[PDB]
Order: sequence, then C-alpha cells, then structure tokens
Amino acid sequence: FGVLAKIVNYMKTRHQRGDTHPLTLDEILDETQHLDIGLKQKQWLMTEALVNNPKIEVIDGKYAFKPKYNVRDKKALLRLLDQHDQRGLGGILLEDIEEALPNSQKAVKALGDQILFVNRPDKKKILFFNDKSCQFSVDEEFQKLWRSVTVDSMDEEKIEEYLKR
Amino acid sequence: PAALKRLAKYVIRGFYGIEHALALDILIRNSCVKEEDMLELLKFDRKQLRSVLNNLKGDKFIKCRMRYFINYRTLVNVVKYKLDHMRRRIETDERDSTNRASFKCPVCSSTFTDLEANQLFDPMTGTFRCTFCHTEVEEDESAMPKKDARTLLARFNEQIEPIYALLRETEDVNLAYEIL
Ligand SMILES: [Zn+2]
Repeated sequence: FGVLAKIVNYMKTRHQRGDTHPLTLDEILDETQHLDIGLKQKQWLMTEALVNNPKIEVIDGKYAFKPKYNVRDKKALLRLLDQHDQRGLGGILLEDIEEALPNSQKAVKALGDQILFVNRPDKKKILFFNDKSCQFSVDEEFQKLWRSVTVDSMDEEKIEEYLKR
Repeated sequence: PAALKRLAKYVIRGFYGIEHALALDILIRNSCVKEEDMLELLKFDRKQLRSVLNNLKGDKFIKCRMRYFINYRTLVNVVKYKLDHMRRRIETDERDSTNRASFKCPVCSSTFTDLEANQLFDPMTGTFRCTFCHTEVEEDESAMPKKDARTLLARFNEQIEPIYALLRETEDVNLAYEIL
C-alpha cells in the first residue's frame, strides 16, 4: 500500500508538473525506485491497484492520471453557475491551484472581475467565489449599518402597525 | 417576484458582510434544506454557520421546520417591515439633531439653551456667564456636527433618498401583487 501511495505521489507530482502522459508499469517502478518490489506485489498491482482502481485512466495501453477524475475542463464552472437552482460550488483554493495552474496570477487580474476570497478552511485557509449588483447608499456605511440591524426585537408586526398609523 | 430577488440581494449586499452573504445567496434561492447538506455545499464551519443562521433568525429572515432534526426556510416578507424601519431610521437622521438657539461655554464644553440665557446672563458684565465656571459663552458647534458638516450629512441623506427610490418602486409593485 505504502509503495502504491508513492506511485500515487509521483503521479500527483507529474500531473502537477502539467503532464498526464501514460507510462509502463516498469518505468513507474523505476521512477519510483520500487523495481525490486517483487513479482507478488507487482501482480497485486496488476490485479487490484491498476484494474480495481476506481479512477485509473488507461490510455495508449498504459496507465495514467490517477489523482483526479472529477474535473477535466480546468476552467471556471460557468455551466454550474448559470443555473438558478443548482448554482454554486465553494471550492478549496488548493484544489484550484492543483488542477492546472497557480491561482494567484490569474487572480490578481480576477480580483476585480470574477473572483472573491473568503477566509474559510480555517482563517488561514481561503475559499474562492463571486458577485453582482452595487451597494445601495454612499455613507460611512459601517456606522449607519451598525445602527440599522433593525430590531429583531418583538412587537414588530405592531411596530409596522404603529409606523403605518 | 424576480425584482424582489434583486431588491433582497441589494439590501443584503449593502448591509451584511460576505460571510453572511454567501450563505444568504443560497437562502435567496429559497428552498427547504438540511443543515448538513448546506454544510457540505458551503464547507463553512458549523459554528460560524449557526452564528449566521441565528443572526438571520434574529432578523426573522428565516423560518424553520422542527422534525430533533431541523430544516430551514426563508420567510421572505420580513422585507416590507425592513424597508419601513429603515425609512424611519433614515428619517430620524433627517430629523434635526442640531440644537438651535444654543450657547456653550468654551471652558467647560457643556451646553445650554436659549431659555438658559435668561438665567446665565449677568447685568454687571452686560454679557452672558456660565454657572460653575464664570466665563463668557459662545456658539454651540460642538459634538453636534458643524453647520458645514450639517450640510454634508443632509446632502448625503438627500443622496440616499433616490438610491432607495427604485426599491420603494419595487416595493410598490410588490404591495400591488399583495393587494390581489
Ligand atoms: Zn462654564
């Protein structure tokens, strides 16, 4: 299993590197320095780790792309967002950076266009999201706003009654 | 009530912050949902999320179903009251706060009125004189925003009135939808 994780980690780094080109098992053994893992483990790999693998990509007669399977478009979820009922997707910042290219470069331009950052995966952690209409009144705003939290203080159907009279 | 969705969005954007607003965006969709599903989608922290929902509950923006198991839904129409209370808030600001006829002693920085002139005056000096600190009183432009500051807030209020006008017009059409 540990050995298999080193295969996963290598593959992870290669995906991160930008490439998803498939390789033979032997090459992967070599590159992971696990060539002498023995016939038995190799066989376990062939008849479980490589075939019972729920998200292994077989292409060009070789095994590729293990870390990811859920997303391949590597672009903003324009389709997901367009919907008025199924809209959404708060996503991890590290997921977006891992998927293809680092967020920060696109983001600096994006920060006043399509992206919003909230501190939420811990205050150090960041989630990416987005916006739409303006603020209502120019003002100090925070001072007026803090005097406007309504009155979530009862007799309020009666405070509108009183207010109407 | 598609326009009502914008007015609600507007109002949330100016008031509450983005930590409230992202959850609020889902609440804007208005659907009965479980806390766990809302937690999975948002990936917020359960504690802060409950803080948000409870603050919203305080606003009465939300209503629930008790199955215990709890489900949350939007009460929608806490909006007419919210608009009205805000107008009173805007109006109270528009009501005068500057005490006119109005002298103050520059030494004690306290305040007195026109009526208190008839008692704080002294004939021996032919001018006014404070009580506990015998000094001449002058003007009033203290703590209460200056004459030129008054103009700046009154204009600001005057600038506030139009920007909420369309919302009232939205409200006017919504109230017509409620006549029917
Ligand atoms: Zn005095």
